[PDB]
Amino acid sequence: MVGLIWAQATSGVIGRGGDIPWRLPEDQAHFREITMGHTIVMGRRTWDSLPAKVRPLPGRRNVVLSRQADFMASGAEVVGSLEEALTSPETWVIGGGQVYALALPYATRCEVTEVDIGLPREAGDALAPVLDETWRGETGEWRFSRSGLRYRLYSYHRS
Ligand SMILES: NC(=O)c1ccc[n+]([C@@H]2O[C@H](COP(=O)([O-])OP(=O)(O)OC[C@H]3O[C@@H](n4cnc5c(N)ncnc54)[C@H](OP(=O)(O)O)[C@@H]3O)[C@@H](O)[C@H]2O)c1
Ligand SMILES: O=C(O)c1cccc(CN2CCCCC2)c1
Ligand SMILES: [Co+2]
Ligand SMILES: [Co+2]
Repeated sequence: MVGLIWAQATSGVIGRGGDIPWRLPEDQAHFREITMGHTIVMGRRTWDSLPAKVRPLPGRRNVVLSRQADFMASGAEVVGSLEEALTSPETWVIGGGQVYALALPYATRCEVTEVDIGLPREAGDALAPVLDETWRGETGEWRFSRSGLRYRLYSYHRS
């Protein structure tokens, strides 16, 4: 089971300036519950985006993808191809835009949070992958976050 997990604005934006341009604490709790115990795979920019206090993410096998042969990630395995990163019964690809694009052909599930903010796509933004017809989705109810934002969860699958 290779899965992808991300949160996006309706427009598809997931990242900007090395950060996520919103906060949604219920989504972090959801992210932790889905990924905990498993292997997590991330691009080097996403690893750099985690504050040192939170990296590696606890209780998970952290794997970082870089083309730098000598890249060091204290607390994580570093691999040179996505295919080398995928492990064991369950791996979650946790970002960012480049690594989601690379991992989608190997993915069976996507767990997606849609954040209802009118955040327009800007040049240089990291974007979520677009899911074609092979994906089947189940739509959750809209909810309101402690942060003030409206959001809903999608669970996508394919066989
Ligand atoms: N759910 C979310 O909303 C969410 C989740 C995670 C991240 N983000 C955001 O996403 C943004 C970062 O996404 P990104 O797309 O800019 O960078 P990224 O995908 O996180 O990492 C990009 C890096 O991965 C490595 N890489 C890419 N293709 C590779 C390949 N084929 N083989 C080996 N290594 C490869 C390179 O690292 P080297 O340059 O070291 O070779 C490349 O610079 C940030 O803003 C972050 O906050 C959002
Ligand atoms: O699971 C956790 O414990 C945790 C800790 C810090 C942040 C997050 C949310 N995500 C994680 C991967 C993309 C960047 C932001 C989760
Ligand atoms: Co699990
Ligand atoms: Co299945």
